Amino acid sequence: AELTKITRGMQNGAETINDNLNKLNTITVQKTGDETIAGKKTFSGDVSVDGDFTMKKFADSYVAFFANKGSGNTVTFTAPWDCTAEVELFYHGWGYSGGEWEIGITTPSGLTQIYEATGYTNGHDNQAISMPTKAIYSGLKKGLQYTFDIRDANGRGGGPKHPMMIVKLYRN
Amino acid sequence: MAELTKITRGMQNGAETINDNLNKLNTITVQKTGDETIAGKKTFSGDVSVDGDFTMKKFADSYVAFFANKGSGNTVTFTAPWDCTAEVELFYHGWGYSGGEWEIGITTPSGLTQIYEATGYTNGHDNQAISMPTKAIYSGLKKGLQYTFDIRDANGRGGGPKHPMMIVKLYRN
Amino acid sequence: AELTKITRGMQNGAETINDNLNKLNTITVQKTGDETIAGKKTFSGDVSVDGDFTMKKFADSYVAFFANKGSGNTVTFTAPWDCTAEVELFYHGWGYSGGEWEIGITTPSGLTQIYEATGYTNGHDNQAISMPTKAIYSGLKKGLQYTFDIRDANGRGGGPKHPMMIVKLYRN
Amino acid sequence: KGTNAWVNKDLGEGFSIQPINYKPGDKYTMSVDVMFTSWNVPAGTTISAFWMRQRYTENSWKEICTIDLPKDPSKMLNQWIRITQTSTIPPYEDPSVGTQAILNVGFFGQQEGSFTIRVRNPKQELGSIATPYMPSASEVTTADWPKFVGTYVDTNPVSSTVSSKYDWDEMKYRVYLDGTPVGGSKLLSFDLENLKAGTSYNVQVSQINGNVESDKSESVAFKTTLPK
Repeated sequence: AELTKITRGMQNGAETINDNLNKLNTITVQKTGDETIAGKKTFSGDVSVDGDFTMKKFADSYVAFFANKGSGNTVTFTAPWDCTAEVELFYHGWGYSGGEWEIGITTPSGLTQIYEATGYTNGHDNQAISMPTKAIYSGLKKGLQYTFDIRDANGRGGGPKHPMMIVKLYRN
Repeated sequence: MAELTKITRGMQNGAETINDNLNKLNTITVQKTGDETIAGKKTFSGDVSVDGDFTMKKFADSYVAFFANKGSGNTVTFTAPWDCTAEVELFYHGWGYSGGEWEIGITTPSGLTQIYEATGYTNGHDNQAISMPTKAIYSGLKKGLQYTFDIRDANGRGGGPKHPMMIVKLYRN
Repeated sequence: AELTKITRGMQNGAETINDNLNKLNTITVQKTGDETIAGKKTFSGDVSVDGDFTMKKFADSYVAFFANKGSGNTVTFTAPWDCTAEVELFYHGWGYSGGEWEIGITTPSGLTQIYEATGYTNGHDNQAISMPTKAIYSGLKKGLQYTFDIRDANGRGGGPKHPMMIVKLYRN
Repeated sequence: KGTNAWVNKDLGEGFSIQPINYKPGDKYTMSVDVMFTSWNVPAGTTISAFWMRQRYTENSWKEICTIDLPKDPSKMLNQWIRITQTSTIPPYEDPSVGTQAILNVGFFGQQEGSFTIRVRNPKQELGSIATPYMPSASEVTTADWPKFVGTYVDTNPVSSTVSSKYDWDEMKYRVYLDGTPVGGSKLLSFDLENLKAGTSYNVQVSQINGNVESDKSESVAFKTTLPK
């Protein structure tokens, strides 16, 4: 705010003081009443909203989805910001000459796999049955390119059909 | 907002009224330092960033929405609560016509863009229903507009469904 | 903010008024321009952000992942903050002596199961096939401990293999 | 420049003090030199609300202090026109009613209208007389004030408008009544005129010595008598 200087000997002292008090009163954010605040407001410390909090484009600036269109086996992406990843591989298959096959997701260097749910299949030779696999990854960093693949836990692979890996990114 | 008493030339307690106006402004204003409590509906025109610990009440009520069909589980019909991004999962179980191939997905309503799709494939085991879940992500959902996500078929013939359930997550935009 | 008192007959009245006006102008948060605000700011009423809302560590502060490592059938956890749960049980199995088996997730006392997608299996005796189950739970409270198990809807259980229950927690 | 439009330029930053400080009923006089270097206003196009005005805004729109500008200076182009107007401060509005200061013109009709105007020495002063151009109190220097005083006596109550009728001396003193200068003299005496009855006044004098002004003297207080 641009206030007019109050000096000894000035003319229009009362009005300039009045205008300055009025300027300050109308430009300042106050501890009461409904208001509208313009400008980029950066808060250093903690902020708490007891009432109803409302924001624009939440899903765009916090949730990011990256999946491989042409293969669905390996997803390669440049992280938009710091985040937590939720990798799901929608696989369908059979174990080599029937029987056991367990699939998961590889943990890239610099990432920590919090939890893992492996996808198991048995019997039904040369027929592909649902076997989805899921894992949660923490410490994904801005600009750093990451690659999540299909890892094998136990058993042999017979052959995949219609695979699709989806990556959810909960911004940190 | 604050109620200041006018400063005029010739007024009686000029010094004392200036002091009271300065004191009023000093105690009612939000300042760039210290812990404070701010009353009233505060609408910010520009960008807002919180470096410290941001606390908001009821985040899941405010930003997430779950809609699913109870009585059928194949067709979810809902009126969007706010501008969102949809994450549709259809928990299907079935078999292909007289055994063999059957691939299922989810239909893209007009005005929506299907970002990614993971189809649900099944083979053999005639007149026995095996897990075959399907998932797809949809963008450009608008406040108060009614949408309908169904079961689409990609490749093969449908034999018969059993225990289907479609769940829709809505991440507010 | 410490303002210097304006009194009747004071020697540097003009100079002190200017000073106090200048102090107020530089220390106050205003309805215009880009600024940086320090201190814990508690808002009693509603708050709306029309512009871009930047959040430090959103992921950790609004999302929580709890899963059982050693068993994968029963997840037991203390709710960090009042929330909404999204329980997925990545099960694989077969019905007793072949045939039907339908699995779900138990609703703890004080919780409301919004929606439920049960996991069905048929035939393929002593061979475990994918049968994932999902359910959404509302009214989770800060500090109280919860336990989500495997419930049976219809049919007999033959035997499980590679189970893993994951619990997403959206703060509310 | 405009077509079926009001065109304005904000003058708000050129007014020392906000118009809600002026007491209702007081007079203020506006004076300005104006020149039109180009006037392209066609047949169908009409000029309206052409002025420099301080006024109330939403709901009211009532003028506080204004000056009309020439509605058709096409036959007087490239000439300095001096325009003066005394305005009476209107009564205060609701506190919710705001103010503004603008240079406005309205071009209405089929074709676009435009002009180019030069504005020299704009002035607003308290009073009913457009006195010689002076800068503001915050910008005024010793040099800006009259240097010579002229006097003559015994004639009719009204004063001559011919410089030669007066006896011209270089002023050696400046007389300040209530902080503002009201004249001066070569002599060690000055007559304070046009005062109001039963009111207190303060006077202080300074010495002039060719654009070198002394600090002001110690003030002296007096009160005009009350009439019967």
